[PDB]
Amino acid sequence: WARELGLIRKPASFMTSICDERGQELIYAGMPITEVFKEEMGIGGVLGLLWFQKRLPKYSCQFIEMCLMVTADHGPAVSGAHNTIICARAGKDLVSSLTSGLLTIGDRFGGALDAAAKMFSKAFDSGIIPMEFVNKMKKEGKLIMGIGHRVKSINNPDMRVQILKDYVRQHFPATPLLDYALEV
Amino acid sequence: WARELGLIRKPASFMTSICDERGQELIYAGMPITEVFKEEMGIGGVLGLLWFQKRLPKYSCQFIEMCLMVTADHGPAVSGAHNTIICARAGKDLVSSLTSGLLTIGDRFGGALDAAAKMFSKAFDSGIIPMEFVNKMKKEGKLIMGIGHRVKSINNPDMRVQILKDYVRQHFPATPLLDYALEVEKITTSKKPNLILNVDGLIGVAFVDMLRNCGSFTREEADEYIDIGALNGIFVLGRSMGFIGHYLDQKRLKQGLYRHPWDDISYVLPEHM
Amino acid sequence: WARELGLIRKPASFMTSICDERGQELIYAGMPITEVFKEEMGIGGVLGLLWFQKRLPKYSCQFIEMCLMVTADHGPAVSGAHNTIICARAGKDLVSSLTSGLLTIGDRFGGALDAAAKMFSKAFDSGIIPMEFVNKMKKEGKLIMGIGHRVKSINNPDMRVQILKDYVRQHFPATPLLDYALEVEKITTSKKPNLILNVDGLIGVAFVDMLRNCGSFTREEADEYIDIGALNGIFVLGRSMGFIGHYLDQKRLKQGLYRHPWDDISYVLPEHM
Amino acid sequence: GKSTTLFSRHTKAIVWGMQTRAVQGMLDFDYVCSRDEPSVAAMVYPFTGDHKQKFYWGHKEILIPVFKNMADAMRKHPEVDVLINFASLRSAYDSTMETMNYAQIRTIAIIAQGIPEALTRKLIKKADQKGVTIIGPATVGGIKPGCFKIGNTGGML
Ligand SMILES: CC(C)(COP(=O)(O)OP(=O)(O)OC[C@H]1O[C@@H](n2cnc3c(N)ncnc32)[C@H](O)[C@@H]1OP(=O)(O)O)[C@@H](O)C(=O)NCCC(=O)NCCS
Ligand SMILES: CC(C)(COP(=O)(O)OP(=O)(O)OC[C@H]1O[C@@H](n2cnc3c(N)ncnc32)[C@H](O)[C@@H]1OP(=O)(O)O)[C@@H](O)C(=O)NCCC(=O)NCCS
Ligand SMILES: CC(C)(COP(=O)(O)OP(=O)(O)OC[C@H]1O[C@@H](n2cnc3c(N)ncnc32)[C@H](O)[C@@H]1OP(=O)(O)O)[C@@H](O)C(=O)NCCC(=O)NCCS
Repeated sequence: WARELGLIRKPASFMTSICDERGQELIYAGMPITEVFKEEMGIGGVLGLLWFQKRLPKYSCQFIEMCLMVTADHGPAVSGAHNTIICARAGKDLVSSLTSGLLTIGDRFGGALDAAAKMFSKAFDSGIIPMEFVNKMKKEGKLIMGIGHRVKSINNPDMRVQILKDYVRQHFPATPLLDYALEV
Repeated sequence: WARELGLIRKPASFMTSICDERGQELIYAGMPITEVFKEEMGIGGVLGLLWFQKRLPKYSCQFIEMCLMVTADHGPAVSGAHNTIICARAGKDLVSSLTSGLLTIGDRFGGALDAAAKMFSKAFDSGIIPMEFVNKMKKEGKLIMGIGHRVKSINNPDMRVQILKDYVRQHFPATPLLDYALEVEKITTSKKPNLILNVDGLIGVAFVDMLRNCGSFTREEADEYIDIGALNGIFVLGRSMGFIGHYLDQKRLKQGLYRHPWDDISYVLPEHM
Repeated sequence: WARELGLIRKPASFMTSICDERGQELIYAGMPITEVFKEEMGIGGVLGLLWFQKRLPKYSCQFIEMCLMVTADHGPAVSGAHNTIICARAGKDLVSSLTSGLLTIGDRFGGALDAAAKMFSKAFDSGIIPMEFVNKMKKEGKLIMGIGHRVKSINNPDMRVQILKDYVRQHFPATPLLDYALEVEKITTSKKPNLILNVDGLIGVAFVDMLRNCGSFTREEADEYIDIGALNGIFVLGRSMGFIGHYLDQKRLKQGLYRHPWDDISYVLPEHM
Repeated sequence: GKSTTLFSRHTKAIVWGMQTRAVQGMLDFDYVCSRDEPSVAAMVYPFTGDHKQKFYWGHKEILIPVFKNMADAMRKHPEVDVLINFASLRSAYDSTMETMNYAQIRTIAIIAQGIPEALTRKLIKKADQKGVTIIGPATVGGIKPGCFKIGNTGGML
């Protein structure tokens, strides 16, 4: 009653920018939930609103959804899916079993998306040719992240790579880091 | 400035009773931290202050520490220690690797301490003889929790059970639930020699015996702590020691990332559905 | 049947060194569980077996238990105890509620034990005087970890620090890193009276002093355990006691589901982006 | 200054690279040849940290240390006199000239095929100066039955 009519001030200890729910409508980064569904953005559309607070173009939204389908599962033998199955077989709930395997994600399992993005952008920003980048990383005793498959090599390509690379070439306006990584 | 001189009132959204730190001294349930160390209570002494807010007697405190040493680790083959080792070998930190294995603790792994304590107390409170309790649980199609070992049967007893049972008989003033569970054990060893009180079932019936027969707790208070899961916390705090030791072991051995073999997995995927 | 009589060999994908359970007795790093209880080591004794695989001396074992009692809880206002109470008030189990607050432990909450141990050992190993260490860290724009209390400054000392510092001086054979950190503390109290050794920085410099000056460890072994995070596990095992006590407190008080007030949140959402 | 007896039953080798099947073929050869010790004492892989790789001494599991740097392997294993260089054609020249800076190595086995002839002559010239036998390049190595075999020579068991 004292805060409503303005005699006291109390500092807000939290700051948020992705969602406003204290209104007539749920709002995703300045956009109401009816306009979210009216303009036909999908899960990749609301991912741009919640994670970046931006109106992304329809190819950028659809590329995000395609990234979620190719990373959706890679069998039970991986380290995170192993831990989920052990926690599921121990009679735990969905939240605990997800969590026990989701916490394996980190540097050795599931970190190669973020590691390769930092690796190739650092070489491309500090502008060196792809031949010098391969020779730079060899003398530092480090393998290039995002390079190297166990079985699918060449003339037998990875099909998840070929689906996403075909989408990026057709729809993206400019791909300088992709063209750098393809020369590497 | 308005709250200090009392013009406004604002409701406190949280309530705590185990620790006061906004003073000259850290306080564990009404007891200052210097008096905690002066009166020579240990880790089991401060466990009684933090979890029950009670001055427990020195045998009750020392029994709690002995429960944490016998539940400390049981090898890497158990489900929780498996998950800690996988998360440690995946290059994760101590907190994440502990957590990934600590979250396996639940009903099938590590729940037999709390399950046997609820099982034997329900039979003892709704007073039936141990012969009727064995026959009651047989016709319901349920095995008695805390009964039955894989290898150590009789004249080859479980040594963790024999350490803790010797302590409880000498030091506790009265153990009615332990004596009930030992008569249930006498009946179940007439069926198979293996069906003895586990270390899970011994801790379960003696922790209940520690609560309602030490004088610190009333009966509705001791029944509440078993109901809200104090014996879940005894296993979890004990087994967190061995899981951290399992984490620190895999960092020293420098074990690489684990992938499960494909021949140990049976793929029974549908045809095209 | 083919593995038992030796026609095939299959590589073991796991390696463990802390616990053997496939025998007549449970074994904690080469020591049977009956000899663990016969020789009267406590929780700090089995912590040395599970985490370091060593027979520690009785002062080193008792110092480990004292570190777990002073890190046991520090009220509900800290970030980890906050998250445990929210998860307890949301109707979750003991394991999930512990975990939600235990995963807050990291760099800004609960990392000052491991950070100060790495900080003071690096200065002491690369031998510089404590006056040069204070001047080195000032020009790098970094505060000394394990230095500085909010309220207890000087002639009003921290009582958790005074309990543990008195134990370390009486019982440890040699404390070179503690004496280095106390001379750093003498310099920083000439700037502000508040800049004393914390309980985070005391435990950090004395756990390192316990490792390389008890005779169980070599220098590369003691430096490895600090590097892989043994002092992260000391805070986590200690603070897991108070977090379970914070869980059991909110179940007894029967606190309902928490929603944060909207007036404590500042909504700075974009206009239409 | 070349020796006559290159290999014996006490011959120790350091294998340059992750060839775990090739190294296990050597330890399968040694146990069947009734050796006291395995031929491979250490492995050198520059793209990973120092650790230990699990192998077989027959039915018994042993650990062979892996080193990031060659100098750590030569210092901790002074009894090694053979290097088996499993580096590629574009990396075998720099690995072989680096291992001639250690006087303990008397025999070098170069497995890679495709090394340029100008770079191979510099390997021959410096081995002539240091008195070091080189078996290769473009070889499987060699086998001395009862004593020692080089890498993948002779196939599986
Ligand atoms: C028949 C046979 C195979 C199965 O018996 P068994 O292995 O001894 O016992 P079971 O596995 O059935 O279990 C024994 C009892 O322990 C009980 N039990 C098992 N686990 C329990 C637990 N955790 N808590 C409580 N009770 C438990 C079972 O309910 C069962 O109870 P019941 O006998 O009242 O039904 C066994 O008796 C046997 O080997 N017999 C000899 C075969 C023979 O006679 N052949 C001779 C001619 S060659
Ligand atoms: C000027 C003033 C406001 C700020 O000084 P202060 O609060 O004492 O000290 P600071 O917060 O700057 O910090 C003091 C030192 O502690 C150091 N410090 C703080 N935390 C530290 C930590 N965790 N580890 C190591 N060092 C730490 C700071 O680096 C600083 O070092 P420096 O002095 O070598 O730069 C204070 O001196 C003051 O109140 N002065 C009196 C005002 C006055 O004179 N008015 C008279 C006329 S009315
Ligand atoms: C010698 C031999 C065993 C090893 O070569 P290999 O398996 O082709 O290649 P390597 O495993 O050394 O790696 C090849 C290159 O890929 C690089 N590489 C591997 N993974 C990488 C990654 N993720 N990112 C970037 N580079 C990578 C390595 O650094 C290496 O680089 P370099 O050649 O510039 O050093 C192989 O050449 C061979 O089989 N040769 C034939 C044997 C022979 O000639 N015998 C004939 C007589 S019997």
